[PDB]
Amino acid sequence: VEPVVVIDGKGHLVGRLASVVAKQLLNGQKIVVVRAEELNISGEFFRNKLKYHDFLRKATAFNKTRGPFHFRAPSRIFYKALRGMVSHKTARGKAALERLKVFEGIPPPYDKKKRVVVPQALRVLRLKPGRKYTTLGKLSTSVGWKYEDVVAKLEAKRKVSSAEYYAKKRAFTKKVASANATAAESDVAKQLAALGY
Amino acid sequence: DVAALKKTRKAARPQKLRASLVPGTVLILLAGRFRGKRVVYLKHLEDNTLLISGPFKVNGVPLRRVNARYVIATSTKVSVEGVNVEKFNVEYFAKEEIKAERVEDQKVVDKALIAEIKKTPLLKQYLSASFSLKNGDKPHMLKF
Amino acid sequence: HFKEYQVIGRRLPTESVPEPKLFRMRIFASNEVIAKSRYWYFLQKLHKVKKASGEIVSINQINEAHPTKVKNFGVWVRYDSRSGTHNMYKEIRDVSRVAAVETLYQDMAARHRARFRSIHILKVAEIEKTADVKRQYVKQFLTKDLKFPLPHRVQKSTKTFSYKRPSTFY
Amino acid sequence: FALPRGARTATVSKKWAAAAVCEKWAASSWAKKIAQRERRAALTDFERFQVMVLRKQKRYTVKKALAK
Amino acid sequence: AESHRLYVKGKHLSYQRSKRVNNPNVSLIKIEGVATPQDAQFYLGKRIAYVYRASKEVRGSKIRVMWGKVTRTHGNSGVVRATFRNNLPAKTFGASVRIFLYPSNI
RNA sequence: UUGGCGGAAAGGCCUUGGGUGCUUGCUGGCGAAUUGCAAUGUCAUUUUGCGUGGGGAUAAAUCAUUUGUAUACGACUUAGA
RNA sequence: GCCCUGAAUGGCGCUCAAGCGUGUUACCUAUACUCUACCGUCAGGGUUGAUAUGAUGCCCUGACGAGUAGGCAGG
RNA sequence: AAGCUCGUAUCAGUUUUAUUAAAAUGAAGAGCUUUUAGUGGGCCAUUUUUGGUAAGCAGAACUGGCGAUGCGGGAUGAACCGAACGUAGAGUUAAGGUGCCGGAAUACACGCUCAUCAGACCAAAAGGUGUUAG
RNA sequence: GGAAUACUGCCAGCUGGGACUGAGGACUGCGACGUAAGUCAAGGAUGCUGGCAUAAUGGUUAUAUGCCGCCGUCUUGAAA
Repeated sequence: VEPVVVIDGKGHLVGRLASVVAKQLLNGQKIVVVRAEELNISGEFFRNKLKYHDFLRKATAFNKTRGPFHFRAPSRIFYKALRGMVSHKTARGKAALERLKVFEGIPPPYDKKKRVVVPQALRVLRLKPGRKYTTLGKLSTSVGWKYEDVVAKLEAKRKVSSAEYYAKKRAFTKKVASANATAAESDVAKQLAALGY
Repeated sequence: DVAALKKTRKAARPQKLRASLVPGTVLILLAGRFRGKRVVYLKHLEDNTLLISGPFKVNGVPLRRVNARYVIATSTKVSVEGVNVEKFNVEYFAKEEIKAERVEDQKVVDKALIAEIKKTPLLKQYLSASFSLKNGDKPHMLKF
Repeated sequence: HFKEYQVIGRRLPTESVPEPKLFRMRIFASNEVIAKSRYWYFLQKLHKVKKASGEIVSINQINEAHPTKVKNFGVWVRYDSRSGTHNMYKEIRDVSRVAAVETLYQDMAARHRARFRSIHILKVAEIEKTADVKRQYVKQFLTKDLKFPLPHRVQKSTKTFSYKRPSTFY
Repeated sequence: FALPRGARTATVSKKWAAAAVCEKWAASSWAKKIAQRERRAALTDFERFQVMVLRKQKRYTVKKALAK
Repeated sequence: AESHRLYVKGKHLSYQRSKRVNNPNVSLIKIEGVATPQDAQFYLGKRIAYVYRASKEVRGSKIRVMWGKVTRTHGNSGVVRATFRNNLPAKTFGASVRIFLYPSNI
């Protein structure tokens, strides 16, 4: 329905978000993920942090370079989870992965475009109340990520100047509502209500 | 030597037209030269095709034969009782530049049909607008 | 959805002993066929008469008289497990006996891993008077003007995407 | 609306009618939205076309009012 | 009008298949707006056309079309089985397809 | 054409001014055809060449000589009209 | 009933589970099964005051069809 | 493989009295010679079961799967689950599954667990101010 | 005190939509409708049409896409 879907990873589960996005990728739908650094994983910090180290151990017994290497960026962590859910090493899998983009925060021009969320992957709607959860930001920093401060610092600048845009939009909508409200009850407006509009 | 065919047991019984297809019903063409154009149903022909008119003066659709399966029948019915359509038949469309007789019949049928259309407001405008789907539309939900 | 059946067997009669005791019991089952099998199984555990010499005199469904009144049900259950069968008593608040007994099987399977074949329902009786209920979790619902919310409600989304960032409020 | 615990069908109907919940229910946005969605489904193609004409006419007046 | 589309657009998911073996003779088509098999019942029997562009002009046109029909519903998520005169090349998984409204019965 | 904002991948986003088309906001005058009962019935996207017409700038590296802060052999670092 | 010590899931992955125990509905499939098209084997039956295809021929009906050593028949 | 006799009171890897009649089901595939290629490995599981000391299990025999064997599932896998195969079109299923790879419901209902490699894969009798129902 | 409604089972009840098959090749027969003449959905598809007269669908092959997947003999319980 949307040529390019932008998904906000904040408050989502990596496994649920990755699985949902993975199927869409195989279906030809292009998807972009933003604010990956704010993505969350179930369980308290120790379990998530401990499991990441265990995976790092089995990289390669003899030579890490002649094998896999560990990406510290939160986006790569999500990409690794999504990569395992796609038939990599194949033309269909490789082509599907090319339709996916992941960035920390909301780099432009996506900042000026609407972003959606997946209702069936939100932590609020999936995790039991009162249970502990882990955030990729702390996990990524604990494993050597050196850009958490930069992302947080410039993300506030993203948060700023957006409320101003909404503030102008909110005032503009107020004028539209007043213009629409006064125009209501007219002959055309009254007839429209009959047809449900 | 040649062998004759066995005596087949089949009857070409008249087509059982669907209930939604009634004369004077506003049709929508799904394919062909006038695909998407809104049309008025006039008469059922002998060859199972439907005799239809735009009318021609309104949207330029002339008297044509159209298949019932390539048409969506709406619930908007315009009076067609006053229009005589007995002249048109299968032989009328036997082709092989516009024939003079075709133009004369088109205007005669249009004259009676135009007056009926003029009754309901916006009906003339409605028939002059080609139907097309829009984002979020769902034919199975859209009532017709 | 089980059904309540009444099954009577009378150890098919022999000369000089007409009309035997006609043992009577009530069995809950999904269908008549299942009810008949359970009746034979229970007999062999209590009455040494076997299915070969037994007979089913009649079987009729017992529908709840008033499937609108909310009734507190006291149930005594005997169930088998890794250890010998243990006597058990539970209280269930439900509209009808058939509905109440159904929840017991789910609870037994969850909290005791017991199943239908290993559970023997001894008796189901209504708690006709209040303050006779012993379990705390049943007295919980008897308080006057009992009002409680349903916090953190979740709406099952139909589409795969949502632009509203839905709230769980109720 | 007020109702005694365990009220029978007759009692519920009596209290239901007295409270006029149906009248109050309809006079709300939540109930109105349900009717609006149902109304939009029954709109015939001819009726749908009329909405476009009416909507455009309203747009002209609404936009004409603005910018002044 | 800006829009002239008279067909319902959909995406070809994949062929009917088991875990290992696949059946190219049957294709699975996803129709936009369909959520349950009951809604998909309307689309049964509708003509399915796949449109792709070829550099070499054939018969005066560079556009080539493959025709098919909607056969039966598939799964519980509105998926519908599809068949064509010639099966799809298997390179169009996720590609858009055109589902026409004819033959109509409304 | 005035002015402003956007450096995260800004490569875009907004406003003063007048110019020129449409305006289905409303009412009118003509053409649609023979694509013959449908054939996606051809209406976009990235790249390139040959052509004109109007603009702009109009150089370097290697080999060679030579050299050692280098050099197993390659390779690499110096200097020149 | 479930959890840690009581010694050292296929992957992606998951926690009101996408784990555990039970029940209630929808669906994917095997060369399996139900209907139909074709090749051959068997079995049954028609066949002449014979039809040019010639009775080793022209037909109608039902079932069957895996396979090593080995045997038979047709090419 | 031929012949003979006989289409069937000819029997059956089938169900019950009796001290082998007969009653049900299935079938024309029943009987006598005459002669004639290949065949002597067995493995796994079940059962009667004797023997025994750290152990395991060994061993006598019986009944099934393989041994000559494709197909779907078991992520791959002797001997596991269903299913005994001419070439094709249509539909329903066996076992397995329905978050992606992977075709199918991020279905419903009731409970259950925070595990610092949980859970989905016998040394455990007991310990734990862990949890839940008796 | 009387009505339904739910569940089960029946209809040699009605009514649509979708998917594959069109096998046989002059009548012989079993049936239905009609007073009859005759007709029929009754021992297997018939009735019209639109483009191909630029004559192609299609046949062989290079590549690509979705899935599947070293030989001849001989051991043992298969693999070895």
